[PDB]
Amino acid sequence: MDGVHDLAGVQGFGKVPHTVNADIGPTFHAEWEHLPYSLMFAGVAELGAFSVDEVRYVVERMEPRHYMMTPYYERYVIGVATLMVEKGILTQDELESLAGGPFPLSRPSESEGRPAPVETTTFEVGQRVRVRDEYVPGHIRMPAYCRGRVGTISHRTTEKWPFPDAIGHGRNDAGEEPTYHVKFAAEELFGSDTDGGSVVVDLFEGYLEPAA
Amino acid sequence: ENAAPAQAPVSDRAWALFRALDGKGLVPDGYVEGWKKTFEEDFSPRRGAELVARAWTDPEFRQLLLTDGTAAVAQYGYLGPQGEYIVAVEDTPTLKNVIVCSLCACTAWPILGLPPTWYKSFEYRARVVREPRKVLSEMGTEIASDIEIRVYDTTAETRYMVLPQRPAGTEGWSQEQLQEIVTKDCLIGVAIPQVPT
Ligand SMILES: [Fe+3]
Ligand SMILES: [Mg+2]
Ligand SMILES: [Mg+2]
Ligand SMILES: [Mg+2]
Repeated sequence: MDGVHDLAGVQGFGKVPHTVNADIGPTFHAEWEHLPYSLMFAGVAELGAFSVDEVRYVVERMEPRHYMMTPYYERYVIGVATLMVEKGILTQDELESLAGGPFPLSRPSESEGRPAPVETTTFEVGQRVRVRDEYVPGHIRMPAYCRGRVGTISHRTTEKWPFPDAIGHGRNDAGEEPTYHVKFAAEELFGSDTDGGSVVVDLFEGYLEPAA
Repeated sequence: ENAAPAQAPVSDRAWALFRALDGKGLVPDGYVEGWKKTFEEDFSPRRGAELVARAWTDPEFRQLLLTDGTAAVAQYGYLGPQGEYIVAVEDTPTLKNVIVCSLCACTAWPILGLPPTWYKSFEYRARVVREPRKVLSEMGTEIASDIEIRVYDTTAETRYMVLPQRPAGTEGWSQEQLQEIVTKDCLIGVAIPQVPT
């Protein structure tokens, strides 16, 4: 999904709000901040109501201005609440009644997702690959900066995982794939307008094709 | 008009989500309290610092950490949520590694700790992939042009830690002494370990 969450490469932001080894304070800066991840784990591991991938996608589905003005942990309160409503566990009415006011949610998905691709290639370290030039309106773990770009395989994982574009929609056809550390030259991704060297993206096999 | 939507205070929303689920019997006794303690007290960059100090003083462990990071971390018992498939990436005299999750905040939680606000910021997520040398410079870390910067974007299930170079002036230090100079920011890659004057 080509949402505002796909931030890598966006220009116009200021300084990162940190200098090295500065005090970051406690893990949680407010008494509620442990709730979004704890209740996410209740949903995934105790209730079996959704996957972690569905949590990433529901946050991507926040209305774009809402995403941009919401602090990180609050986005996950909103996302987990949204999934509880969508899965039929909670109602928005009871959330708003308990909260004492408005509790707007992420927007409905506009894609049913897609299955793990049937035709893929096992790549080896050192091979040249291109990121498939494809547009996916639902969840995908491919940042747009690498779509269509060529890089080299530095690692093939020794484990396999469900394809995000299916499991992030709760589909039954996510299969399993390994992922690949694909190293891109900085100039492949941003031409002359970069000061870096290389970028390594960890890409599911189903996002890749042989280069040429 | 681009205005924000009306919202109840976030604390009220987050506790409403808790109470809605808890009141239905869906949240075990002590469950969110248990996770809070794990997040605060167990998931910690002191673990990644222990791994770095071991690698610096034990060439066999260094090789294992760099070839099978999951197995190396498992010897210490530090595998966990958001830290099951671990890859450690080695800095060298010509290479500086830096980690980000441009799409969200993905981090090797058990051995780096939960990510800090700055790492989750839109500024870091947008900028470090494109201009890591300037971002590090602004953060207080100068990386010379003779060094390639390599940014790892945590887009799948690999969870990374940086193995920084060991600084001069630490020859013969104990693992405990070495651990102290390996900070969270050294494990993420935006800092280089510092030795006191
Ligand atoms: Fe993330
Ligand atoms: Mg975009
Ligand atoms: Mg209403
Ligand atoms: Mg055919």
